[PDB]
Amino acid sequence: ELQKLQWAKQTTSICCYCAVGCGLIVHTAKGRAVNVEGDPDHPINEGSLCPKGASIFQLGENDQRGTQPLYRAPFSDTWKPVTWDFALTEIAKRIKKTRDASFTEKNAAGDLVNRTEAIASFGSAAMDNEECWAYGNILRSLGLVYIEHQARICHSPTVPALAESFGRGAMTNHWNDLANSDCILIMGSNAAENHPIAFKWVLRAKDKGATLIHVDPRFTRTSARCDVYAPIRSGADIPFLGGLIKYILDNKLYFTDYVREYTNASLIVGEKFSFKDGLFSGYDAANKKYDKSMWAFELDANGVPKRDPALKHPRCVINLLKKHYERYNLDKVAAITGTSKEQLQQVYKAYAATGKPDKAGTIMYAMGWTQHSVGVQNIRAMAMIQLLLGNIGVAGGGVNALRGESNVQGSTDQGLLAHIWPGYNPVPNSKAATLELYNAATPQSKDPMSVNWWQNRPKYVASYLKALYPDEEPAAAYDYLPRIDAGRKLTDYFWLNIFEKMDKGEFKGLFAWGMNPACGGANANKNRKAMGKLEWLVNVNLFENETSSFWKGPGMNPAEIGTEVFFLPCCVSIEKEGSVANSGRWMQWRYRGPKPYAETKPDGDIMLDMFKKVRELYAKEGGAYPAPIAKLNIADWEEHNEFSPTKVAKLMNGYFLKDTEVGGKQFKKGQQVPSFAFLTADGSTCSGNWLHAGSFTDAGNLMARRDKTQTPEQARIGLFPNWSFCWPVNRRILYNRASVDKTGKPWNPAKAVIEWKDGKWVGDVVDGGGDPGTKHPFIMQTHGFGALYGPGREEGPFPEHYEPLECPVSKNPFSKQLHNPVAFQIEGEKKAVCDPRYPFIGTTYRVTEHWQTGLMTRRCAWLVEAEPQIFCEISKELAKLRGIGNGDTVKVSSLRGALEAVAIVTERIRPFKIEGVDVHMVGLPWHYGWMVPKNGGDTANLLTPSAGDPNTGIPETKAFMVDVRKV
Amino acid sequence: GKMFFVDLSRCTACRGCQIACKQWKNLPAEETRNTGSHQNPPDLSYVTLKTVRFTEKSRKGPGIDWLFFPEQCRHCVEPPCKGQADVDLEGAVVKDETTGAVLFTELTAKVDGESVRSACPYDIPRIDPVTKRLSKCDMCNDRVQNGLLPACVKTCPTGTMNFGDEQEMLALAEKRLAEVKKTYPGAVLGDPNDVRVVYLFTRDPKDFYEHAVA
Ligand SMILES: Nc1nc2c(c(=O)[nH]1)N[C@H]1C(S)=C(S)[C@@H](COP(=O)(O)OP(=O)(O)OC[C@H]3O[C@@H](n4cnc5c(=O)[nH]c(N)nc54)[C@H](O)[C@@H]3O)O[C@H]1N2
Ligand SMILES: Nc1nc2c(c(=O)[nH]1)N[C@H]1C(S)=C(S)[C@@H](COP(=O)(O)OP(=O)(O)OC[C@H]3O[C@@H](n4cnc5c(=O)[nH]c(N)nc54)[C@H](O)[C@@H]3O)O[C@H]1N2
Ligand code: SF4
Ligand code: SF4
Ligand code: SF4
Ligand code: SF4
Ligand SMILES: [S]
Ligand SMILES: [W+6]
Repeated sequence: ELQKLQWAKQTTSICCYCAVGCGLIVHTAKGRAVNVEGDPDHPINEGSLCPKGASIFQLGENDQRGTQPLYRAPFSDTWKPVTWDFALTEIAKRIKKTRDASFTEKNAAGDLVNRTEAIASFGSAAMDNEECWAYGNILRSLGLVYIEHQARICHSPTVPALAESFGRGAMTNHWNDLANSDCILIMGSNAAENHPIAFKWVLRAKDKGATLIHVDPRFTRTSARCDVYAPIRSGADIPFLGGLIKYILDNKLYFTDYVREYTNASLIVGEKFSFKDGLFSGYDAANKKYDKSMWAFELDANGVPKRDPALKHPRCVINLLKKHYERYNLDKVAAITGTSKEQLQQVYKAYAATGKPDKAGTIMYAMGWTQHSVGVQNIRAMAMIQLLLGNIGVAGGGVNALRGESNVQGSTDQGLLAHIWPGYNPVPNSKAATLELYNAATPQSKDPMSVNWWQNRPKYVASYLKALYPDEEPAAAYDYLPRIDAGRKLTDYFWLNIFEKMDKGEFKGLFAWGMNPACGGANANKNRKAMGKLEWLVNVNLFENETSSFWKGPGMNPAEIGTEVFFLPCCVSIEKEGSVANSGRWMQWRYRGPKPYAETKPDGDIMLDMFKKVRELYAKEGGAYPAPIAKLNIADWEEHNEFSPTKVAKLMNGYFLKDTEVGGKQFKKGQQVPSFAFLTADGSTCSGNWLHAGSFTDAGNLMARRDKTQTPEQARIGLFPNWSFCWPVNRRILYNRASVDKTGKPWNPAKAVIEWKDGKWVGDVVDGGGDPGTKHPFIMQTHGFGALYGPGREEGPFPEHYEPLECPVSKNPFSKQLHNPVAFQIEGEKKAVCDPRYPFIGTTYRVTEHWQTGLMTRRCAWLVEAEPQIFCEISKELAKLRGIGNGDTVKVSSLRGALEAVAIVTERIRPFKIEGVDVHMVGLPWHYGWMVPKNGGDTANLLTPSAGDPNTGIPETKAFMVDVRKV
Repeated sequence: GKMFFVDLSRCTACRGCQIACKQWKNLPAEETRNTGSHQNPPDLSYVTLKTVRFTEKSRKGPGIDWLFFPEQCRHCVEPPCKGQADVDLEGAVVKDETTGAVLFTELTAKVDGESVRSACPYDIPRIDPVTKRLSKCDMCNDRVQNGLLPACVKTCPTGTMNFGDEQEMLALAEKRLAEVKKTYPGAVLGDPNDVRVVYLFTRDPKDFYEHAVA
């Protein structure tokens, strides 16, 4: 017997760090955790953990962690340990008061909005799926519109980028499936450091003949294990990708039958579409926007976009595609990327080889592509390349957008963003006066092969309103939830504008709930100051941090700060029950190992007790529009005067509120909805999230399944369909109808995802019901096609190269437009465009050993041991030019701030040859903050600009300009 | 006896093994600072039984050869560390005949620590400056005797770390070397007939670390 584990209880958990979703085993003293290591039975990690997962014991049994809630009275220099009862009652008062004062029944136009604009909320992908959904509905029942989290400043561009392209915003395949690839391109990702267990499956791909390619400004621990490494200048992705489009078309490396049948190659674009010198048609200079109606397809009499299946018509998408990317020749791409013409051709040849029907190429990307003013268009370009090579829907193919936090997929799914309810049903605008007008926005299709599954939205919105308000008719309950103004850009309600408004005193109360915006928000100085102008900041986190203690950071004085900061110390993942949705949409149940530390509790128990006291206060006192608060179905969340993850999960899935007949099947009242297929609009069904419909059925909790048993067909691509549950309805690989010909025969029989026979689909769950060749394969698309031409995006239906808002070149070689013509910027804010003061490319990125702002990992001695201080990675050429020695203290400065870092001088960074001139970069980690540890350093976000993508408002944290100088 | 096969052609220097060693044993963290490298702790010590060494070798064209060496006791088949310690006091260094683990006891405090270290071809032993006890990798001998993998082997996501019986691992080592040569033609096994920690190097073992091989 091993002494250490002899007297302890063994439970399963899921890692609280990255979205790989590795299994843990927690040994608990029969009652604190004595050991935490990997779960050898988990099909993703097989017992493996990176240093973050391997150190979860040091996090969970940490002596720097929050015991009992602290209260900071205004202008104070210190905390005071208060009780649960004080903390939740006083806060429930503060919410009620601030709401009552600023609650808007009708807007300036006279339209019903029923919202509070004085309260904002940030967070959090760190919370369980059950808690995330509860939190959003609580904030919305309180009338909040300014509801954001990690997703905004992470993969927010991925959602519209892939939804435009394929009809869903999620990672198309999953981790296990990478092993099936013939060519793995890792670009705008450092997967070996930031999704380490992913390289188990990347290396298994290579074992079976796959070529591994890393394209990155820096040579990384990923690059060390790849067959081909190529450098790329930060912000130069579209040139590279536009170059590969041209390359594929010229050399006829596209998958012809796939392109003709399954993409919108054949659709006829209207005559009003044009592009000249970096501007598409319909450009409005005065309002920094485009008239998208100029980009509309030519429609037949039935309203179905016209098609030329011979692909000969000059306004066919494929022919307009050839025309747009003809300017992206090897000489010009080389000149603007810094990537040699030889390496472009090497990478182009290797990846375009997967255009072959029985060969699969996949892309692994994350913040390298998203954190740009062209974030959406970066991703669009690669989605278009995958459609040309027929890599969407196939095993070892797809677009593997690597999600960040353990449950950022989940937290996005639960609509903790300003523009979406749970299940990607949009937040109503002021002109959606009724539920019928809301549903009327959903585009219809008169193509008999187009499934157009979003036509089912009325059933999901009605079942959602039933989940929240089960005694009200949906049409009635619709009036309770707040609405944004139709007149505004969406980006007015997003992160960067929420902090600009906070910096004008337009907010009273912020919830920094499982986020550290003092270090995690771009342009951190602005944020730290702006937060001074809150009347009450609430912070729910594991440790005291830079956010919860902003009032004393580099130059902060309680002499001039009046924020009633409340600090509510929460449980860690291993002390909590619930689910977390990983990058592949795998919804994984985890259990309580230890009891909670120092009388602290889960967010679900916090927020439910907190809101309950509001529900009680409004039952006693008066106050503005109290109907949304009183009527909330909250008893369905509970079992023993505490949050019931198990019951909240069953509500999300949903159950019949009465006896119903749906899809030629009889259902009894009270029993669970077996899939979103059986939801109704008439109030017969509730469902907190239609995506969760089928996750928790009568059969039990499918998220809790630990079954690695597969069929032969499933086993040769590693679907593991019996392990946990993935939305939608256990479709492990999205768009899998595209993996077969119109007879139902796999393109790659060796690696088949689905196969037709016995009049049914075998293997993965078919993504869209119907016999072979009777439906278009992208069921969530209006027209049913993979969109090469995507006219829904803010800056055009094709990706076009625009330099970062702070760039090292003065002239775009592709057009007369230097920057994104509709880019999100704030009026006044400065930009170093070839400024002599800031001549070097600035970028921020991660190391394996630290997590996010480092709030969690800067408290863990073993991770500080490995990476104790902020560093600054520079080439030998730049080190020479600035007289910097390896290990020297350097000062890195931008227009927005400056910091000190240890210089890592390395051959892993080299000059970028941009227009015959050598351009130098400065790399920084953003894992550090003033609070801990000693000499650790501050956030790199002191340097980062508060501008970026016009679609999603993601800040440009991967490409700006800086100076570096020796101290 | 037992054997590790360490395929460095698969190592991403994640340092999962470095943290996993300290977590299992509940070892303290060293005081460290960045001096222009990701390597930390910079060396093995009384409290650090495994550290991943980072070495950058210049290469013809873009990128480098980045060489990662998760260093540990080789648990030698005929350990010279025991030969030297036994000169001063038998029972300071002992051998498990079932597993093949070479184990330092607290009696090492009463032998010539400097001599025992110098006796190591791989420069593995480290002395506690206060108590003069010798510490290194103990092969997680307790886990192995209880039918578990060593903490650093179980944690490794890439397939770099492999563990099992001598015959099984030597066979795996020979088979893997043949496959790895197709990508890394200059690949070699480290002292495969002398040690129970058999490293596969992608090139000159000495480029990984000056004491990588004897
Ligand atoms: N170890 C670790 N793992 C993590 C996290 C962590 O903090 N630490 N956090 C998680 C989260 S929240 C997320 S979203 C993911 C993100 O994971 P990644 O996206 O891998 O994270 P980064 O290191 O920020 O960026 C990846 C790479 O982008 C490169 N890059 C920079 N600018 C550009 C550019 O303009 N173009 C291209 N093509 N590449 C560029 C950088 O050099 C870097 O190597 O990681 C997750 N996992
Ligand atoms: N310059 C630059 N800035 C960046 C990035 C970049 O690449 N470059 N990356 C961006 C990205 S992708 C992201 S995701 C954001 C992340 O930015 P933040 O979300 O602000 O980062 P952290 O707060 O460090 O990490 C999440 C928090 O979750 C908390 N937490 C853990 N478990 C729980 C729990 O059970 N409950 C609660 N309530 N909290 C919990 C942790 O303590 C931690 O503070 O930063 C962005 N910022
Ligand atoms: S951080 Fe990611 S890769 Fe590392 S153990 Fe956790 S889930 Fe796995
Ligand atoms: S855990 Fe494996 S891959 Fe990571 S550093 Fe150690 S040996 Fe290398
Ligand atoms: S590597 Fe050194 S310390 Fe370890 S068994 Fe061999 S001689 Fe002894
Ligand atoms: S075998 Fe055990 S003691 Fe040796 S390095 Fe690995 S985890 Fe540490
Ligand atoms: S994230
Ligand atoms: W993220």
